[PDB]
Amino acid sequence: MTEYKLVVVGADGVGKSALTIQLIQNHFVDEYDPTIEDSYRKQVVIDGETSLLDILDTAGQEEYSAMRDQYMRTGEGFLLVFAINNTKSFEDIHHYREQIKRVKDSEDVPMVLVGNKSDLPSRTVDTKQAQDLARSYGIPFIETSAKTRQGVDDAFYTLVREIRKHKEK
Ligand SMILES: CN1CCC[C@H]1COc1nc(N2C[C@H]3CC[C@@H](C2)N3)c2cnc(-c3cc(O)cc4ccccc34)c(F)c2n1
Ligand SMILES: CN1CCC[C@H]1COc1nc(N2C[C@H]3CC[C@@H](C2)N3)c2cnc(-c3cc(O)cc4ccccc34)c(F)c2n1
Ligand SMILES: Nc1nc2c(ncn2[C@@H]2O[C@H](COP(=O)(O)OP(=O)(O)O)[C@@H](O)[C@H]2O)c(=O)[nH]1
Ligand SMILES: [Mg+2]
Repeated sequence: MTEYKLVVVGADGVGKSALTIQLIQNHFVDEYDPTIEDSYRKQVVIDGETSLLDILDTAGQEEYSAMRDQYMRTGEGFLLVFAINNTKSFEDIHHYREQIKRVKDSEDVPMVLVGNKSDLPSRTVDTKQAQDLARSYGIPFIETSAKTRQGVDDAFYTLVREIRKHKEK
């Protein structure tokens, strides 16, 4: 009966929707509407536990209404997504992590840093940069390609494992 509320955050264009749709539908959607914030639930078995993952794929205007703080605060774990070919997207990770900490009122929120578009040759964020950042935050780092599905399950399932560890602290 276990359910996990997950939220996928990060800059426009990093592949949040492509990652979400790989998990939900098992294919690469090349051009999912860039403006649309939507959610999807999927039943999975992770380490033998049947789970319902209820995933919010964020999008749309930058706004900070009380309603948005309220529903964002119900997230139990967050994927911090950047793209390895886009330094600006990596530089935005700090902001998303701070907004999560702000609404959850905690220094300890389950998160995973996700470096997407790992299939692309035009790398401008080194793996070491991402590892150093994740280490500084105390969280895992997972390299993904929504295009090929590399790492997708690992990113979501690692986030579930982080939530489990948080629950038992
Ligand atoms: C100049 N900007 C500040 C530096 C980085 C840059 C963009 O920042 C930014 N952009 C957004 N959008 C615009 C683009 C990018 C992604 C989506 C949505 N399309 C955000 C939307 N909601 C939230 C948020 C609102 C909230 O009430 C509570 C939150 C809790 C956790 C995480 C996010 C929350 C944000 F922080 C956004 N930040
Ligand atoms: C501009 N928006 C599009 C039209 C509506 C407007 C607001 O959007 C919006 N409002 C809500 N309200 C619930 C509470 C708090 C404020 C109001 C409205 N009463 C959401 C609730 N849950 C989720 C969600 C669903 C889900 O399946 C998985 C989630 C995982 C983590 C966090 C939230 C999740 C959402 F996305 C909500 N979004
Ligand atoms: N090569 C490559 N392209 C990707 C990958 N993920 C997303 N894209 C492309 O990057 C663009 C933005 O993806 P989208 O899922 O809309 O990003 P979002 O704005 O974060 O939801 C689209 O053109 C996608 O096809 C990936 O892992 N590899
Ligand atoms: Mg999207």
